[PDB]
Amino acid sequence: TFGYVHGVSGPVVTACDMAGAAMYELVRVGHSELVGEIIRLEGDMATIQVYEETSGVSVGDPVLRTGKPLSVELGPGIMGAIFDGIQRPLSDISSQTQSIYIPRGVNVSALSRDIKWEFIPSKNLRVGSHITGGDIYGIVNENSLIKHKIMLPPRSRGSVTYIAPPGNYDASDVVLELEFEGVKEKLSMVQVWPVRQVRPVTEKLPANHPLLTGQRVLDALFPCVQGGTTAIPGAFGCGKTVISQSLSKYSNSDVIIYVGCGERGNEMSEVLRDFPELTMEVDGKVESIMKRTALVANTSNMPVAAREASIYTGITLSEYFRDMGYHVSMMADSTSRWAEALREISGRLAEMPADSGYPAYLGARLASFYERAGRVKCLGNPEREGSVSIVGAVSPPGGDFSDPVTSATLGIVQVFWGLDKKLAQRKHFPSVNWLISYSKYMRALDEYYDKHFTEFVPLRTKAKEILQEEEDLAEIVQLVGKASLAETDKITLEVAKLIKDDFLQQNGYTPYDRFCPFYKTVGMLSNMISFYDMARRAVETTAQSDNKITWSIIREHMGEILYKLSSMKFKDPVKDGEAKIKADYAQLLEDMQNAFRSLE
Amino acid sequence: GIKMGGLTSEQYHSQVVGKIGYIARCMQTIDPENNLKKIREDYQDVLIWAEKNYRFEEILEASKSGKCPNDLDALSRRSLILQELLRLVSSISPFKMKLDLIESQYEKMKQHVNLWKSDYHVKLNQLNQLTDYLKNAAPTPKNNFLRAMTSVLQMQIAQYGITEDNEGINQLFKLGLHLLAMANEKIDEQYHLFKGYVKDQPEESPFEGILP
Amino acid sequence: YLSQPRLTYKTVSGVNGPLVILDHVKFPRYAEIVHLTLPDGTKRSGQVLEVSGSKAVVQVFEGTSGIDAKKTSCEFTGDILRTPVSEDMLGRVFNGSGKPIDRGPVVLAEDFLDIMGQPINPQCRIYPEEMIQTGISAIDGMNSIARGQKIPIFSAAGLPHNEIAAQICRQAGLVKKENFAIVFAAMGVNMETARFFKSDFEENGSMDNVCLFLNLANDPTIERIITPRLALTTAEFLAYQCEKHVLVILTDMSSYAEALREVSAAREEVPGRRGFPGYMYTDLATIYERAGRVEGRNGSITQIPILTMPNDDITHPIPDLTGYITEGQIYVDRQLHNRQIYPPINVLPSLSRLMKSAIGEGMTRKDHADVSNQLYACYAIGKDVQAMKAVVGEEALTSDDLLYLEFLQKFEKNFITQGPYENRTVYETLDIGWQLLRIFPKEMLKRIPQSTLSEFYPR
Amino acid sequence: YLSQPRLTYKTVSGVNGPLVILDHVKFPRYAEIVHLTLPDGTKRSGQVLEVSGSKAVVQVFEGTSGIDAKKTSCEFTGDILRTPVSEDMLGRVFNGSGKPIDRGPVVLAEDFLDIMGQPINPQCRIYPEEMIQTGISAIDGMNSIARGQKIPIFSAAGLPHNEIAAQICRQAGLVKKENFAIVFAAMGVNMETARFFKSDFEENGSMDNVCLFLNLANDPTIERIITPRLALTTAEFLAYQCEKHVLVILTDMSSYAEALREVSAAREEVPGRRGFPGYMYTDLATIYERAGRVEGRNGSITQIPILTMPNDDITHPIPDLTGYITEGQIYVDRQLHNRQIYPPINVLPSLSRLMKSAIGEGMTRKDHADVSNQLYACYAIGKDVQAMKAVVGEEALTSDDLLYLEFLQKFEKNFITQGPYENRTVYETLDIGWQLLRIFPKEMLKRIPQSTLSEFYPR
Amino acid sequence: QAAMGSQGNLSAEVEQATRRQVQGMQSSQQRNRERVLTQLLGMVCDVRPQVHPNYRI
Amino acid sequence: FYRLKKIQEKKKIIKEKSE
Amino acid sequence: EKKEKQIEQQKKIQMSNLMNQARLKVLRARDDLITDLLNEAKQRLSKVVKDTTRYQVLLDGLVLQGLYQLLEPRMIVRCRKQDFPLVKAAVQKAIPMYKIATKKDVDVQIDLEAYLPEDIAGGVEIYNGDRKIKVSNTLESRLDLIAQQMMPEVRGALFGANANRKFLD
Amino acid sequence: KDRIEIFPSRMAQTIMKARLKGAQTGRNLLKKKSDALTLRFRQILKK
Repeated sequence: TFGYVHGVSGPVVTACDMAGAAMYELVRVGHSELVGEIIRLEGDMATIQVYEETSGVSVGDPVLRTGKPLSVELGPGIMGAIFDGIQRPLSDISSQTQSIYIPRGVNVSALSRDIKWEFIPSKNLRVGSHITGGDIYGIVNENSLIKHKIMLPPRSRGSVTYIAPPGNYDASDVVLELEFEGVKEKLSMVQVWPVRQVRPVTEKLPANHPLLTGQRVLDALFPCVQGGTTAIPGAFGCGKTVISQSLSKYSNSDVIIYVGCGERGNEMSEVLRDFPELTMEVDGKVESIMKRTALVANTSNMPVAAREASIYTGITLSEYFRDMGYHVSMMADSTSRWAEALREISGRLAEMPADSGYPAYLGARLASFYERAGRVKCLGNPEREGSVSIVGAVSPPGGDFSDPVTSATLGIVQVFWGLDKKLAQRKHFPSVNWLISYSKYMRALDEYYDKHFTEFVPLRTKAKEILQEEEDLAEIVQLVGKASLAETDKITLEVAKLIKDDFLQQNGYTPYDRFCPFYKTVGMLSNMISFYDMARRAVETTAQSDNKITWSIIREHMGEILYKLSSMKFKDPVKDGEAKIKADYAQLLEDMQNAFRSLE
Repeated sequence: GIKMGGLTSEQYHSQVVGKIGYIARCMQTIDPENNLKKIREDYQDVLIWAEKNYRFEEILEASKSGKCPNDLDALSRRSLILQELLRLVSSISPFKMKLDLIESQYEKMKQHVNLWKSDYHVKLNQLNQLTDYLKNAAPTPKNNFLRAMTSVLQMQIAQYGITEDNEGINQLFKLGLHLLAMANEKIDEQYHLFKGYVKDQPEESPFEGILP
Repeated sequence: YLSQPRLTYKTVSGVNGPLVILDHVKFPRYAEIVHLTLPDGTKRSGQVLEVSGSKAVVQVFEGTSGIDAKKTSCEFTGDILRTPVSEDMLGRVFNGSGKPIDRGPVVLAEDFLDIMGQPINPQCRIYPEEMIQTGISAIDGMNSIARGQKIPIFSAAGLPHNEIAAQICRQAGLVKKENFAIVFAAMGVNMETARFFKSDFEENGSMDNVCLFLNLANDPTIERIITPRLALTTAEFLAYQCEKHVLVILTDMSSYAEALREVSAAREEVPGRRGFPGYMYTDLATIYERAGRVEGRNGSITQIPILTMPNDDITHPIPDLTGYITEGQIYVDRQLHNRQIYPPINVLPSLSRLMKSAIGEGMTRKDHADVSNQLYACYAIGKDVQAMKAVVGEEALTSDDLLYLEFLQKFEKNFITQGPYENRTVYETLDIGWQLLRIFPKEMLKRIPQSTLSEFYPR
Repeated sequence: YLSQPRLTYKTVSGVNGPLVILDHVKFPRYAEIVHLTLPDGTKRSGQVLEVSGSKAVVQVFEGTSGIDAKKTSCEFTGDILRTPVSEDMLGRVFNGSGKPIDRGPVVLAEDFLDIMGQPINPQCRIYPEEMIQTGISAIDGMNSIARGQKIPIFSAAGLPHNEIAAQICRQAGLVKKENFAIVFAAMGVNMETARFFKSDFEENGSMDNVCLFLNLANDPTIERIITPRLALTTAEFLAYQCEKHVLVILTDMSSYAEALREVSAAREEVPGRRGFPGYMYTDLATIYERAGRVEGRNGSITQIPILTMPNDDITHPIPDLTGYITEGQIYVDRQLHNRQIYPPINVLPSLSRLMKSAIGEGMTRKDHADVSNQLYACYAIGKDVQAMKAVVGEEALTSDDLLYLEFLQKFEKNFITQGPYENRTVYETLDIGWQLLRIFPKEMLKRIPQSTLSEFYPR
Repeated sequence: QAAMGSQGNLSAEVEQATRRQVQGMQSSQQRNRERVLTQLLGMVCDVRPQVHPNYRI
Repeated sequence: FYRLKKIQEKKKIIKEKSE
Repeated sequence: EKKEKQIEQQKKIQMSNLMNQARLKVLRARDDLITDLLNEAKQRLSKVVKDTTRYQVLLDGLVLQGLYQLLEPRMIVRCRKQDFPLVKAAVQKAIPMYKIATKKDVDVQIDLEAYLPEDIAGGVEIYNGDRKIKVSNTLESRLDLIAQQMMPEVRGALFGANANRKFLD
Repeated sequence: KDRIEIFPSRMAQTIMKARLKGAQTGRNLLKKKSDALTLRFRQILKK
């Protein structure tokens, strides 16, 4: 299984006596076991792309051939760990060496083999039964949150010949044995899957269930759905932290994966430092987010193969849990950083460049990336379902949208949560641009909204109409000063402000506003829009002659109603239950209608 | 590359063999005494392949040749219904359900257009959330209240089922889940919440004969 | 037929990108298909794009990941990719490789046709002289569609070009006052887009006359440059051997161009613009020109090669080279979409190169050509007036300019705006044209002769 | 240690520009260091760039003139370039190769480190906290440097980027609300400037805490590439092994980038964007990212790369690729220089992303953040008012506008203008800020909370 | 409810026409199956060895 | 870039022929 | 009314779905008929192989045919052991002819260690010297090789010609 | 018309960037002139 190094021209190593090798196989070059891949082959010689520095590699050094191509190791212990872009545990490398550096040629198994995991068989299987790919034959108890379900690896099937009894097993033992056509396969708790291969599913389903984030903006106006794909701009002043924390802390997904592609060292530290300190209430207990999270960390000075592969390593980990029936939410910190890594590799391979210097296949790679997300029907007899969402960020050089990476991304993702810096400078958070942002899942979610809430859809339609009109009136206001202006337009302007202030704006550093349940979000909007309609009618039905209602009359007459509307965001769901908050909102609705009634 | 749905030729027929073996396992697991005659008949075409040693390969050939009911979508729906029935009786395992109610609940599921998205499915998911939590729970007022309330909930489901909507069971679901999500630090609220249940329950001794 | 046994080789010389190079091959044939098996049993196929002596270069469709050098087993079929075709392919769903994906059987061939096809003898090609009624005023009036014409929709990411194509599939008839077999090549698209069309075809009740070819974003990029040929090859069978009128729709042709560009880079071919092969035009003509009627046979092929314009750049090689080959374009834009106008079809940069013969006396109404030309003049001028007024202000305009702003405003909301299910006749479209033209006095309608104005304008 | 006798070869296959191609070399290593002896007794150094079997290809550091293919001998060391490091080398001046040029002894090593090193394991990276004051108000009270960030100085050619760099070396240190060192590397520096750095550092007593590397414009271009690696190799030893804080200043990275392009050409690599290697991105990250804080140790490394913008275009790959992977920018302007302002740093386009953590109570002073934000707004407004004055005149201005003009004039004269030998600590810089802010009445200082104003504003 | 009944019974008809079509197809091919086997088998049994047309010398 | 790539490939081809 | 039209649309989709599945069902049945024929052909070929007086003649052709396709100086003939006496004769009578048709001396050996699977109906496979080039001329390979090309004629022969096809281009 | 029609070059790129900066400065300076006139206009109209 060994060959020899024939020569080194830099990061490219030529091997000889390596006839039995496949393209995009893996090799460990030299006595330090440098990680690389075989790209070009000719005769019994192979051209190896080495990820790490090749200094010191000699002619005649050994090359160890590894049968599996670039793959992700999947099994118990994946949760709570931080990995390199090519699946190297950074928390073990720094702890098994006492070093601060990643050793050159470091060879630490992705999942430690010194942990005795608590494994319980399904208790439904027997020796002699039939099992197929995707079937679950036992569960490992990792922590209080996520059960780590052990599936039969895809592309395997047969008759069960041995089932391990319940007990403590490590990742190097044998848990299940199966025989197919006389061939016996011994399986442990860990499966290996090529990172560039898409894990099969029974069927790909439409995404209909909302992604229940905790923000009023980026939900009511711009919905995301479980299994959907969105993009978020990543600029210093955009306030992207709000989405990252809100999505990772309170989301209705089961597993969070955060993927770095190749960011600044200090930025990777900020993510690695923040995440372990995040908590959420679960069963009344406060649990660390890292018990249901996995993170892949890549800085700009990591091997380019890892920075390019990081994005696919993340989604492979995501699909692994998708196949368990979990809802997984993956964030790519910067897909622009990935695209940069990809261009570098194309350059190293002396490929002809295309648009703005990027590889000709940039679009094909992004399209196949996002296509892997979605709600699916899982493999295996348990007839379980799950999904993967992608909320990858884009950060093109210069902030322009002409860069092929951002342009291609926007043509692929169905939701764009366009953020702005001006809003952050104004201290308005979340920093959502509103006019640029869009969601193309509004139709897909109409069935859910109609079934469970009914009035939500006309409310979000009116809300966008009010906000857009507020923008449309901007030129009239600038040239007029609200003097030569219709009273109906004054309602639009002042109510639109009310919406911007006491609905779309949310203060995540307050205990009452940490998370806004949907029923509260629609409650708040319903009363504001109901006010809008009542104010429009109060003016319009009396605007003929003699005795008319104006905004000055409405504002002065029922100022307590405008105050009560602004106060609605303070209804803390932790102390005031669903019935109490709805009851108080119902009282405002009645008081509001009566306030206008007193004017007619 | 026949790529039937998300599966290739070999994977498609492998998943069919798996689902058939699974139904046979579920049927013997749910009804080891073969009492549920009407339900078994609905699966005879897949149970006829059970209790034979095909070493996977001979039943796999039967699927490729077309001797088995190898329609993947029909098996998916029919398998889901059976395992959802297993969840119904399994999640209330401390209590026995009447055979007539098991068949009644089965028929109501079989008639459903899309069982996965039904209120029946959701109610079972909430029940399993509450019964899985208690599997490894420390003694404490909250967990004693949830355990006592869960035993009543399981007792009632064993008698009424889930598809036959009942205000009593629905109210108990809400109270149990609301307690479960309640902060562990707060004692007075969970005490008042439990006491509310005990005094509002129509009977005088809600737990007498339910728990030890 | 080919009676001699095919040879199997384990003589792979080396692998370089997507190309597997074999040596020691007996009498290599150019553009023959090779089937290869990987050490793990995976089967893949490719085509010989070059032969030299005992060597041959095979481009593998599925890809070259996992291809070995010692254990790889290849066999040469001995012919070119000739594909099975039959009439009963309508109602079937295939992948981009020509295999069924609807759980039905493989194709029970009536014959085998060369995927490369043959050029139609221009002496027997018959000029199109029949109009298709699309029901869309923006098309039927100012850019008519002939039966056998090639008209792509130039669009941009996020615009409803899929809805327009779907609409055309249902309400496309004739103006002779008819069931088209539709072949839909879904390449480089996501599941939801392919499911959108498949569902719409069933909703329309026409699925028994629809043949689908799917090659999704997660499918190999090399198969994406045979899918159009598979669709068109089937269309040729139906149209020219079974005299069935066929409508062939190719989804974002830009995924074809990108798949082609990748192959061009891999083979180090001479680039033209934006990295695309210098022969991109010739390759596109091979795909596009498989259209039109043939004298003496009652079939036809009509194409709608919809394509996405990268960054809305109308001069990008993809729309540019297409514009040179096809008989014009429908072209949608964002300026109409951003105002909730559907269909968002912008007539100004559009044209139909067969319109001059498919309209007028004996075809639709004798004033058709005159109405269209004047509407183009009025629409373009209204746009010119906005370009001026944006700087000089409304007070700088005279009555001669305000008329074009009134026309432009009424034109877009009355003529272009319709809705996904608004099916207008060609005669209704012209009547609407006149209603807009009657905004101006006769003297300003300078593209229309008085021999037409005197009859139609007074009404 | 190896303790293996070295092999010296007299077998030379040929010589091609800077490269010498050897033959019959036993188990050669890539990046191996060798020494050449010419017929005249002259010795040269070189490094092996390619080893294809027994055909080792070595790039000679010095010129290859005088080398034959018959007598020149090549001694192999059996190892790669490893730099002797110690604490004692601080206070020494070295050339690009690591040799002393200050008439002192060769470094008596405490260890040998591979100058390429390894990336720092992100799991042990600590987010930047405290501040390292530079002594220059324009970059202490406006865009301070956090103890662990990497913030570049972008300048056009001809601006005094070297004079500021020298001033930072003389003045920089800890806030002091003995463990601070500076490592300074100049790449491609001309003789007149190299003297400036050496003499200015020695004369002002700063040398005790400076490790100076000078790579002159006429020095080997390959040595210019390792120079920044030797500087960081020392910085890593001093910072992480000797528990101290190291400021690393890499001057004229643009000259490095040009040397890198030369090495790429030597390898016959096809140039990438604007002639630069396709791997320029990772090469800059390899240098830049060897900095920051680490868990469990009290040392730190910061960087201030200094880059000349070709044609003063920030879009150029050199400042673009740098800024894309650094945290903010200082940005030296030309208008301020032509107006005879020193330092000529423009505060409006500059940014320090870590300033939010660098400053505040317990690190500098309570009011630091508030003074910076208000000064920035006041300068931005003053520039806006100045633009207005040029159009409407002085008589058209109101009192508030005049206050902003007074601030603008005194801000540049008192706060930004400093002189090369006046060291303004962070507390003096803030006090100067307040002197300018007290121009305005309290009600116009909208960005400073009333609590801050009541504490600091009066007196 | 009337529609569901009417729509449910339609498949029985689709199924009845399909069953007839399948039996008719089987009946038809039974008249040629033997002739086709003879023709196909003869083509297999007749080897016809040949040297590649481009073989030189 | 295209021309330079072909130049580098032609040089490699010439070198192989000389060996 | 609009929902009813959608309810009618739902009814038509169910009918559309039913007709599409019926079409696929009958198509699958048609493919089973083609498979039964091909499996019968395999059994008929086996019966022919059992007849020494025709199988030896078949082998004579099969061995020589493969030799012309490889045109190698060294041949290895692989067969199932049961048929070795006849393959031996097929080679002996094939070489005098090969040396005349190609004017090239070929060293043809039979592999006595490696054999074809016992479940192969009959025929031989021939390898070149280094076993990198092989020709497969067994009965199963020939049946599919021809049957896949003759299928258009079988389609008509069993089920009738397509009345809608007028031209053969 | 649509472009200034200067042949593509690095020199043209530099000129266009300088020309763009000039145009942007002129836009802002004239906008400030307009705003000053508008206030007085509104000042004088108020008077």
